[PDB]
Amino acid sequence: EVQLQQSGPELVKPGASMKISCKTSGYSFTGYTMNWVKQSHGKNLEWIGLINPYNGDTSYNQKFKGKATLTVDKSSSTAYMELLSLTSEDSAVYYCEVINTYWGQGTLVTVSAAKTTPPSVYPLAPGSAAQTNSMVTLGCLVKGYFPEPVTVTWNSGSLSSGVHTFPAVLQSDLYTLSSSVTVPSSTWPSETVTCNVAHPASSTKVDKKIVPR
Amino acid sequence: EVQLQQSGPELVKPGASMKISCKTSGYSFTGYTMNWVKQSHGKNLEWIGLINPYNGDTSYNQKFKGKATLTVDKSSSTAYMELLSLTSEDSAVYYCEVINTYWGQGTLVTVSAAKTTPPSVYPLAPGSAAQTNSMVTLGCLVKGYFPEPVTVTWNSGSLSSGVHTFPAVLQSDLYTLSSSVTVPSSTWPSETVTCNVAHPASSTKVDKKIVPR
Amino acid sequence: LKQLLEQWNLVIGFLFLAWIMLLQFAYSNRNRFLYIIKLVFLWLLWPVTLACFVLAAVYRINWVTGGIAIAMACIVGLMWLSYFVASFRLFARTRSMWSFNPETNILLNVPLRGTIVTRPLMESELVIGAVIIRGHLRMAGHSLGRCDIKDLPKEITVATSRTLSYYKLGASQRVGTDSGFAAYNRYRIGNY
Amino acid sequence: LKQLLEQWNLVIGFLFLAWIMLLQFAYSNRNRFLYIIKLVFLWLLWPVTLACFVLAAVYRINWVTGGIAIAMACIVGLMWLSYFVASFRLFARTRSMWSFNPETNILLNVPLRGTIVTRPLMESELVIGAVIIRGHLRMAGHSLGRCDIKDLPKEITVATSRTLSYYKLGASQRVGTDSGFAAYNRYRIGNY
Amino acid sequence: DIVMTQSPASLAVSLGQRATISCKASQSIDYDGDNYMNWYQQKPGQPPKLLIYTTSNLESGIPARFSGSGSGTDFTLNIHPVEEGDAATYYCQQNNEDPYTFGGGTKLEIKRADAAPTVSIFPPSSEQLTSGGASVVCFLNNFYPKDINVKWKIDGSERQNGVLNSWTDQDSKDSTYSMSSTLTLTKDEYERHNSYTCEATHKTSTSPIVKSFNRNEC
Amino acid sequence: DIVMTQSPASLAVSLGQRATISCKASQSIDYDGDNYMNWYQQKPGQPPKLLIYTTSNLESGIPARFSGSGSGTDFTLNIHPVEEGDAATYYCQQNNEDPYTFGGGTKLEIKRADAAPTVSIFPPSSEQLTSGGASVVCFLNNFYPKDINVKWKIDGSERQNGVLNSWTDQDSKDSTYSMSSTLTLTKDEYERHNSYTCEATHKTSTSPIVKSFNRNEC
Repeated sequence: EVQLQQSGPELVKPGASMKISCKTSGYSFTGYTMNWVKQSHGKNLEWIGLINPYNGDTSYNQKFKGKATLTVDKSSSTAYMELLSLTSEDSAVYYCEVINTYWGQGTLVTVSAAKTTPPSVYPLAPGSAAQTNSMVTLGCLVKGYFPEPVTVTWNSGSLSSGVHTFPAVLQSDLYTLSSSVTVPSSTWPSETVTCNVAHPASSTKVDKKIVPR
Repeated sequence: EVQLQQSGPELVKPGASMKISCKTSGYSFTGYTMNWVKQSHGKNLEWIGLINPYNGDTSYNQKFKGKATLTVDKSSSTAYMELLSLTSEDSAVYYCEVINTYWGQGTLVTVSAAKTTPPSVYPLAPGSAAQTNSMVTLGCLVKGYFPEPVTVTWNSGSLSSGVHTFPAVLQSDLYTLSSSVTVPSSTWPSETVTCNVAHPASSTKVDKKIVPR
Repeated sequence: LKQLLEQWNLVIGFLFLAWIMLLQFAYSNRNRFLYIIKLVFLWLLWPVTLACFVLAAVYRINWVTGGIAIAMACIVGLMWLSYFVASFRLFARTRSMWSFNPETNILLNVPLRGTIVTRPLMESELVIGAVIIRGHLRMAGHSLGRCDIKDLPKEITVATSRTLSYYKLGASQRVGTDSGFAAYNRYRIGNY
Repeated sequence: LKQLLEQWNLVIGFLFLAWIMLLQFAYSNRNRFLYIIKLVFLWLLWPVTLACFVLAAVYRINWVTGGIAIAMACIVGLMWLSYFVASFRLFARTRSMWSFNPETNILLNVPLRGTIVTRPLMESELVIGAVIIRGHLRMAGHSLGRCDIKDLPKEITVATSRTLSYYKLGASQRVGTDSGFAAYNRYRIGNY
Repeated sequence: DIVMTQSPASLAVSLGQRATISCKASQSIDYDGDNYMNWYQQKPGQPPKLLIYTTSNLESGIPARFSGSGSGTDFTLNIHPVEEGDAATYYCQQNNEDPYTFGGGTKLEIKRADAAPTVSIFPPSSEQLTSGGASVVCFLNNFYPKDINVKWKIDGSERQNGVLNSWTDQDSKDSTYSMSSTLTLTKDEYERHNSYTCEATHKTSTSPIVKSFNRNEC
Repeated sequence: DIVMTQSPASLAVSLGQRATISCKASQSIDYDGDNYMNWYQQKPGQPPKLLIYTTSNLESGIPARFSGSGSGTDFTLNIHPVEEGDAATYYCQQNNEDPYTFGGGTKLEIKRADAAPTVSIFPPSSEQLTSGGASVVCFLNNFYPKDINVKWKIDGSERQNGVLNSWTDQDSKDSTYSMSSTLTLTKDEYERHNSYTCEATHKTSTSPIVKSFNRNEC
């Protein structure tokens, strides 16, 4: 019914500024207040400020004052947060909420002098495993990408059951993702199984088929 | 918890008058309006009228004017209805209700000049029938009672299931009742089975055990 | 002397002041002792208004003013004459002194604490709400005294000079431990 | 100098008559036009009462009456100052016409039909009830216009000039065709 | 003064299927746009229970599977996921006009798979024979269809006199029925024929179930 | 700047048993006799949702198993019929003052029967070896409890160097854990060693699971 669509992730250097654009729908734009949260690294909720989209009348706490500007555009049913003088402690998942009920999906803000890199896809297969059990495990190593997120699924989202996805490990400022899926042995080599890797930050999309080796 | 406890069954002759009491509890009296309902033929519902327990203002339907009168006893938290000039068509169950959600048990009023007689209890068993299989049927016949409310229980309520109790029938102005219970051979004649027949109208209670003979 | 009319200025000064006080300190009913008094004042605005117009029909300046004063006095008479007709007819059905109020012709009856509490009701509709604040019941602007949510009546009635309505307790909820909320839905209509 | 000067009796006669009409053929806040007029009469009452005491002071029979009439006038006009200060402070926090009224210094704001509807509020409690009759929404004794139950606002606010309270829609129910019931509970308190 | 009726005098509905019961109000009750109508449910041996008030307000404690609506004169009760426990008589009431009349009721039965009866019989007791009378009683248990033809044939002769038949209501746990058929006679007539037979012809087979005993058997 | 704290850092609760989280406030709130306190729930990869508001008003859509109470400066969240789906982080919020604050967050873990890991070892891919370097990947699936010691050996010699370890969150259906261990090798030091072994030591066995492969097998 009520939506709070986010603009998606972005990467900037220290001292930079940005605007987080939230688009809503499903109800009259004005008449409800808007609230912002930071959720900094780790698992800690926090309050940034409140505004009234009808007429302004903003309110901030004493710690975030001067670090952000909260505004509104009534013509597009949107609300904005302007990030000022971003530093290393500002990396976080920012999002909008209305009445402690509806939340946006999260805008990932990364503050770092780092280069965006595409993933290298290295599919895994149980070569010479010589297994006689009614199960075969296959997977895929996705390495060298930056920044987060990277989306990795199987058979374009068709294969989800039996899939174990691990948190990416950060090494030398690049992320490595691990994923493994177990299927019945009757699936191989007869069926086609592919690993689908998408990394929007680098405009990279890869689709690799796994074969016996 | 709102409760309405009625006086119980009564028997009167044609042309007789009588009072039906209804003792209430669980809530303050002189509060909610009391309504009277007559159920006829065991099928149709009807409406007699209402009485306000605080201010003795009554309102009657149409055909019950001069046929029934309503009154209350505030000190005893008891409501009354008085039945006048009772005839053969006045036999019915009379209920008290408060706001259509709380109903009494029902007072059964019989209008008859017939004599009340005690029941005769005759046990049923497959004597010498050599029925030793998994389906052993035990039962009893109760005859010669009047006007209605004979209750038959098996083993003082121990045999709560497997019991088929039939509606009473009438012959020569007297009532009869049959019932039976299905038991395994493991309980017969290994256990004693007693039919508990209670007939309040004749102040009679008979506890009869079945003998396999 | 000139009729020492300064005395009439003092009388109206005090009479007007009474309304300034009542409408600032005796608002929203609340204390039954302020409400019952407020109802007295309004019953003494028909004889005051009338006296003003009648007096002007005696101490006339000209024929036009006299004629107007008389016509206006006549209208004020017809007001007091309805209040009396309406109040007696309501009393005939509901034998309570609450039938003689200068506000409305509808009474609300809510059973509480072993007795029945009666107050004037401004309008009769399908749904009547009820609010409990810190253990006290408020309905249709009136305070009906102390009542816990668990003890809230399962039935209330509304009476007029023509009909009688019965309202059944519907939904209810507890809010903040002591406070709470409920609503009553009309389920039965009677006559007289 | 030998004049009657009694025409003020017609003026006061009509003023009293106006009050009777307002409390008889209006009274209830059924629409904004009648409500606005009533608020004006409740305002003009201030200088009228004041004038009555002043005249007594000017034409005083003796020094006793003079001293009393003056003291009384000082109180009636001492209160008017208050009516103002309080209204000004409310206005300073908000930005609406309704901030100036003789009844209350608290405002209710309910978003409806693309805009926000504002009315004076004499409550400000933990729980606010709402009733919908035949598609119309009524709250706190005021008619807020047309509103179906399916579109009832999930958030309303109350401004007291010192604090700002936010209320959240709780349970609601339909009670026949296009009628129903709802209630709002405080969820948050902010300060000005 | 106001007639109110229900058309579907009897219903038969399988589990999980929708049941509908209609009612028509003769004088179109309407008070300021609101119609009034109350629906009740009654089980054997008990007072009626209120389900719905003012045409659509579901009584607290009543399962959501019960709903209803209407306008002016036409009102309907809808039970969507009909269950095996929904075997009761339903009624209507106005709650608007002076007499507050009731309409007639409708009876809802539950459909089930066919089943044959278990048959057992008893001889006269010693107490009855001592007293000077006699009786033979036949029980039919746990069958579904109600259409059973019970016969009392003695040495080829059908005995119509002295036979009573009592039926139970539909069982609330398994939707089955039971029957009790009793033959009443005097000792002087009992001690004549040697073989006593009870027969029941059912609708799930072409072979009637027969039980019998000999007076000299016990 | 109003500080709130929760007593437990985390809970370990078996199915069907009651779980409790308590919180204390430095301020009594006491607004017109009413205390304020909101409770929130958050899952991995998702924004939080509100469960309880103003100390005791259950949010719509939230099951009655969640019962909030308390007064003054003492607030408690009671979850009675704990189920397998109740695996989330719970938070507090005062919701009374301009500098609105939140609590630290308490993690709820669910107890379940012990289970051995399934161990599967993958050799380096041709693409990585061609480009230069090798990655040996060891997966441990569906085990409990979480505490497993995973070791790596090169030609029988333990090598703790170059090993990355990523852990999953407790599963929402089977309440199990999974682990992925990756060994990164250079291109030159890979071909000089032929035997690669991984060992998983779990609390459910006195005999660690050992899996291995040889470079010349694939």
